[PDB]
Amino acid sequence: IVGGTDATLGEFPYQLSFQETFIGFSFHFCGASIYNENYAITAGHCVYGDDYENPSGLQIVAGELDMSVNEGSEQIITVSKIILHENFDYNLLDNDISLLKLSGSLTFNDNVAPIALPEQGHTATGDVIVTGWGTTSEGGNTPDVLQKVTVPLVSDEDCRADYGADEILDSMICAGVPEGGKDSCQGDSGGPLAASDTGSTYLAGIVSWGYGCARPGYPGVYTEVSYHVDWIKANAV
Amino acid sequence: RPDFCLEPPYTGPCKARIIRYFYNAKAGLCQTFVYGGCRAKRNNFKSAEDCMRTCGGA
Ligand SMILES: [Ca+2]
Ligand SMILES: [Ca+2]
Repeated sequence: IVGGTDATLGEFPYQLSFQETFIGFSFHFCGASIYNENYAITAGHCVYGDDYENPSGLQIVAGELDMSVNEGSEQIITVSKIILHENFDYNLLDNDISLLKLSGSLTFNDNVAPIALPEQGHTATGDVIVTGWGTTSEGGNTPDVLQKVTVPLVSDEDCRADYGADEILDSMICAGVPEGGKDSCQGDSGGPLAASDTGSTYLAGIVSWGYGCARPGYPGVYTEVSYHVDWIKANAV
Repeated sequence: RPDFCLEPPYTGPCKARIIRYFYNAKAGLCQTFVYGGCRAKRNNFKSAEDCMRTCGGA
């Protein structure tokens, strides 16, 4: 997250760190969001090429905030199966979404809880909150403490005026300020973009891609969850 | 070694932080870099061993 501020424990209980596991340590490479006690939502390119049915050396961490300290809230659970969208297109980044089935159940509390989905087809509006442990500058370092940033959503047509008409699909949503400086970056992929235009917090987007990070006129691009609500419910079984 | 081994490393537009290897011809070394998760070029390997086997010697 570029141009953001530190989060606090309990502020984003749905945020997950998606990690590769080794003997003695693990490595955060993507974010993810809690859907239910057994399932997380992440981007498709976060898992593309993995052994989907028998994934090894992968885990999610819930209740995480500061990776430099054990705060007692952390729940670490390995991923047992990956469900990549059957129509995922690696070159176009179409249907850039996947589900992670966990080998155990998360316990929900003040620090760990699911995020609600929008209704299928619903269009998000206004300011949204993107969070994660991605780099804090383009090609930079990653923070120990979870970052948050608030950015206005951008319409498809405006986003297409920035990137090109065929480069932004209908099922993508964009977010960022025109002067730049606020964006998601490498290591934030798969993480949550949260909207609140309905009077409640819900998952509007999944961090996907962009031209660099936080560049003027190039807002971040996200997988638009409202296009995949039916898909999630059908596959998170 | 293949000419693609001489190309600079390419993170791409996606925003994962996946550690991959690339052959650095100037240094004459396989080195780590951040891959974003999509649009990989050929000088992009999942291990140092893969990198050395592919881009190692002339
Ligand atoms: Ca911690
Ligand atoms: Ca859209």
